[PDB]
Amino acid sequence: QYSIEKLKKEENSLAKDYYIYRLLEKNKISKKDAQDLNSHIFRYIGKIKSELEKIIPLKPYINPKYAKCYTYTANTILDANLTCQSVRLNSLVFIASLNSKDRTTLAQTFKNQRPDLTNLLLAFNTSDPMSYIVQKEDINGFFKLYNYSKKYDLDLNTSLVNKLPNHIGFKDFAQNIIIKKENPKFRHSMLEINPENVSEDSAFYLGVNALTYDKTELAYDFFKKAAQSFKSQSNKDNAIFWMWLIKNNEEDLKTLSQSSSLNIYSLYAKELTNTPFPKIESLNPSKKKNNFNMQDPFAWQKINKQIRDANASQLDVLAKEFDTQETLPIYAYILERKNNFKKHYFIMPYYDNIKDYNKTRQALILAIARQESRFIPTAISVSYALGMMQFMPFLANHIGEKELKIPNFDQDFMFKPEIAYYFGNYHLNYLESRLKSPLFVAYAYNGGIGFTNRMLARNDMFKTGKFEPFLSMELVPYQESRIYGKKVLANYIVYRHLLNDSIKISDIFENLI
Ligand SMILES: CC(=O)N[C@H]1[C@H](OCC2CCCCC2)O[C@H](CO)[C@@H](O)[C@@H]1O
Repeated sequence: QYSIEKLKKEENSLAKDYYIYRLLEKNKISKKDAQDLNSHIFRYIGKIKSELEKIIPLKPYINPKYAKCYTYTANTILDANLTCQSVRLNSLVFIASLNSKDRTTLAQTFKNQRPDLTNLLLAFNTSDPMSYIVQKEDINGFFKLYNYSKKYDLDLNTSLVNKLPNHIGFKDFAQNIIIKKENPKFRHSMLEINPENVSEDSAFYLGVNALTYDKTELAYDFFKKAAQSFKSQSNKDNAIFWMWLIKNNEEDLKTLSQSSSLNIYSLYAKELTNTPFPKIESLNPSKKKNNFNMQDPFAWQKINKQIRDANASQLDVLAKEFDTQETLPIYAYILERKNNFKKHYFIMPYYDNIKDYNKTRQALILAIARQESRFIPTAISVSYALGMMQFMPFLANHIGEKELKIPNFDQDFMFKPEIAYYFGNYHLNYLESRLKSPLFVAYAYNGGIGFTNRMLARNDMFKTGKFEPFLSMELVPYQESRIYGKKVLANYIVYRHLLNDSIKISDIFENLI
């Protein structure tokens, strides 16, 4: 392990953050060491921030110009100058805390220059502030009230709902209420949004919404708008798939089957149309090694930064340098970026560690590793998940110390491919025995078996239905897990093919119900 003095000589990065966090959790950072430390942290968010702040709280930060404004309370705000009054009224909790006479007084004060404040002040003098704001069609006010409390729910007329998409908050609002199945009056109201007024993710979610109310023509129009506006080919393909499922225009399915993006929708479309499986690149570097240490986390952070900041030309230089067997994962990483994501790379590094598992199991391991890390042995996430299989430290230690009782086990063993694959196999055994489907296993790998069990216990998820199991896959309540399952499923199909153990993606979908 590295001392704080030695870590401080390394460039700021997630690897440095991780090792600082490890010192903090073992209580090895003194109050004196902690003084300058926030400048040594690459991403000052989450657990590392909570741990540091148990040693040195931050008071910060009130803009010096407005300090005096925060000396007032609800009881004294009428004594404050007008600038101070308007600053404090940015907070709806503050407004809620005022007495109603003062809300009336302030509403008058601000009616000319800040009618937004007037509307909220008067709204909070009623028993339903959302109703008052909705009657005023105050869009900024609507989103402030929603951020204040998700519990307000009301029917919204055609005029109002068509104004909501213009606000930056709309996409997260729509996603949240549709995926969580909350705010049913808002959800029902959003059936009347004109597809002309939305695009991209918003349009797509409104399609999903329309499907849940069996408004299939409205759903098609939303999905079509999404297909026309999405920036990424994978997302476009997802929208075209829905267009096809709803109306069965064979030109939509043909377009999907010819996609340059390899995803579950384009794979399924190819299978339905007897189109050949997409071309998978074959990487076999003849040079065996270079000088790069694939077990050094700091060396990876450095080369990753270079790769991500490299111009079209510099990528070609790095490609040649890492064109070795030993650095195959880095090579494929560079090529994927270098070819602007048009070629399909599905490598199988450190294969000797999995070759004795059955092919179906190999494919699942490889599918997870590809998405988790692109097979970078010293990969570290923002939550400090570790290695190719991106184990969280808690689970790594449980398996390594309690279950397998590996002598001198340290969580950093997860950076060794033999360990990552072995632990991955071990955990995948647990999950698969309970869940069976590789899609459900993927959801549980990323999101936990608890979340997955709760989702599968619901009456409305992964049961029989007109648009199942595809609709259920759009309604997986955690965005990261929803996305992850789709990507790992695609990878799984590809690796099964590469290992001469092909399965039809249609069989996967049948077994989800
Ligand atoms: C290294 C890293 O941050 N990996 C994360 C991963 O990042 C995306 C990877 C895609 C390939 C290139 C490396 C990052 O997202 C997963 C969820 O989808 C996480 O579980 C995983 O920890």
